[PDB]
Amino acid sequence: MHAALSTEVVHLRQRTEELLRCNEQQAAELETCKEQLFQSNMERKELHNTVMDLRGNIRVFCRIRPPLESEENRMCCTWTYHDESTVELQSIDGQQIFSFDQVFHPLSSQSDIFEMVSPLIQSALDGYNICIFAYGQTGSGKTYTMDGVPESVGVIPRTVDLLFDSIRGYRNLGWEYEIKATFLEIYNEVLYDLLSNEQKDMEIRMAKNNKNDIYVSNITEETVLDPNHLRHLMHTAKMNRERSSRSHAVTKLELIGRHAEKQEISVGSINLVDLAGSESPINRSLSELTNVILALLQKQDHIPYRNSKLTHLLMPSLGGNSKTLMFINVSPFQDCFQESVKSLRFAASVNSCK
Amino acid sequence: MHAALSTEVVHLRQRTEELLRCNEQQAAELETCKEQLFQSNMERKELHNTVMDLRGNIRVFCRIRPPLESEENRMCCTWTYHDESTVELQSIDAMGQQIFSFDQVFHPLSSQSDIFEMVSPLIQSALDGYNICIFAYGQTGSGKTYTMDGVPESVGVIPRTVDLLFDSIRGYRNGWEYEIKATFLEIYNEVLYDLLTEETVLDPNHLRHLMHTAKMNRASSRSHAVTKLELIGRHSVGSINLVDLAGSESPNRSLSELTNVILALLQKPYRNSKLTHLLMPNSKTLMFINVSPFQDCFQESVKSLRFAASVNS
Ligand SMILES: Nc1ncnc2c1ncn2[C@@H]1O[C@H](COP(=O)(O)OP(=O)(O)O)[C@@H](O)[C@H]1O
Ligand SMILES: Nc1ncnc2c1ncn2[C@@H]1O[C@H](COP(=O)(O)OP(=O)(O)O)[C@@H](O)[C@H]1O
Ligand SMILES: [Mg+2]
Ligand SMILES: [Mg+2]
Repeated sequence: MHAALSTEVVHLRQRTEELLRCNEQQAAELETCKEQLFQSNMERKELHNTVMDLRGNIRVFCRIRPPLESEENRMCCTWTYHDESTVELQSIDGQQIFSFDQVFHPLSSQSDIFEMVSPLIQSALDGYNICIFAYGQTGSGKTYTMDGVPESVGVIPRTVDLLFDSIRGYRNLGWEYEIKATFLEIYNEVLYDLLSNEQKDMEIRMAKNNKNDIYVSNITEETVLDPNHLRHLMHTAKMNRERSSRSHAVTKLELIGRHAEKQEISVGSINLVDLAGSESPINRSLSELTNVILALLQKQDHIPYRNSKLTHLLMPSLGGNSKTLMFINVSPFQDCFQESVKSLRFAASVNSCK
Repeated sequence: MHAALSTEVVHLRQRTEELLRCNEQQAAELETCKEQLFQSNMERKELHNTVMDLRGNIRVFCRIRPPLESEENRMCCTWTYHDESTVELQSIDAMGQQIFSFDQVFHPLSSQSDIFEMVSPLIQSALDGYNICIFAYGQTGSGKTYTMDGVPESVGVIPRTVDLLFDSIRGYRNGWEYEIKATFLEIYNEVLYDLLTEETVLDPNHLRHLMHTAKMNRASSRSHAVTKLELIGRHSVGSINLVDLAGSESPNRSLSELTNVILALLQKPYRNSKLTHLLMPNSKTLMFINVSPFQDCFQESVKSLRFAASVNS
């Protein structure tokens, strides 16, 4: 029937028009709602950075680890908690008393450490560069603090979990993030790619599009596909890892946020560093690191970032906007007393610079 | 013909279903977008509270009122906003402070709800144990009373606190109970009048009554309406103080002395005033700066803003 179809047409043209009109309203609500979300996040980002700056752009923390079941009779020096931020030790045989942004004691969980770190993962997604360092003599807690242990995982694994949850969320704002992972060791001034097997030679060079950012030649830079992929690379890296005690390990995650609708990008790094041991027998990098950090604090003209591989590697995450956490790991025992004191005296130098 | 318009109906069945799916994805996107916007704005407000906590015990907000029903003919000065917290006004006829930074600047279209939203945080602090002073400053005509008390149709801050403040306490009685010594008083010329003599409260509606009492029982408007709300709790001593002040315009010694007194505190001198003693606040205080958008209130606004600025020092 022709009248049937003539009717269906006339009816579809009515419908088609009410939809076309409705879709134009939705679109126009979307456009402004899209605009107010972008701006609101811009504002949330700035309020966040301000809270980080008020707490301090570089912050030092202490963590005395528990004793080991193994040696239930290494004598521990006398530890005394003057407050939540101040700590003192005495040898068994002046006063050794040190202030920090926070002191973590032997029953502080991994979770508790991460609480100091998780806010900075956001700073990295907002486009800032972050350094988390673990410092102190061998035995003192560094590896346990950064990598940790399957039963109680450390900073790095927690960072990854938060990174994927956070990235999932960001899609709802139009941001498509991409992580670039790299793992490397540093020994006697030479870099080693822990994702490679071939022995190759890698130098640190100025970037393509920013003379202040850094570029490492001939390193494996993996674009993470999902957590499973990262999990694999993590595992792999641990595999290729008294040399280990004198090697610095740097895990780096470069967050690369593209917002196509607005054509803005947001790139921030995370630099997770299991430093080498602070014990007197590193000769170059570890000493230069400590100078570089202290110089930052004193607001000095020029800074010898290029006097060492490590300070060169981390240069774009040490000046200016970057934020920096430093976890001083310490062993409670008496035979570590003098070395523990050396460790803690960097805390003294740090806040000696105000 | 049968061929022709059978082609047509198919083509339209496509555009129809095609547009319906696109209407569908839009619908969803919008629902998502609004959720996220809500969520982003909440985090923003929580950070904004943190920032004000960590940097001092004294917040300053500025509210510009919209022109009144009966004032379409009135000439407005030019208002320029740079930030959520930065505002500038220029005279209409084309040296010194002309652009001011506060903790928040509220537009003429700011609801009584949005204003209170920013004070909410300080209320719960009082339960926690602190003394809160909420001042309203400005020239007569500006917004002090409207903002503080409000009007039966769109309630102000003083009432709104009550709502939240009970929402709070039912949460606390869940091994903690709270007594609420209330207080209401005015100040004309150094004279300590009443408005009811403190009266302990035991009900949500009980307030709204004596709240309604003092209101009508109150009054020209060149007098301070203080309103203590002392709170104690036993298993948390504290207070809330809410103040609508006398006009800030040209002659009120108490105000010029209120000013003097605050230069001292921020600078870490009383009570030369009467209000100043009464309010002896370890105490988070907030201040509203009400301002009129009109060109004949220009210099007076600049008086208020420049005063608000010095406060931020
Ligand atoms: N917070 C802690 N809780 C329990 N065990 C810890 C803690 N910190 C370190 N350890 C243990 O102490 C030892 C110290 O080595 P580790 O800190 O992992 O590397 P490094 O000694 O090079 O800093 C490890 O065997 C680890 O099991
Ligand atoms: N945000 C606002 N929205 C609408 N009207 C307002 C607003 N603020 C003040 N007004 C009106 O402007 C007038 C100014 O008086 P008001 O500010 O309430 O008392 P005071 O001048 O003592 O501060 C009132 O009539 C009030 O209703
Ligand atoms: Mg180690
Ligand atoms: Mg009034």
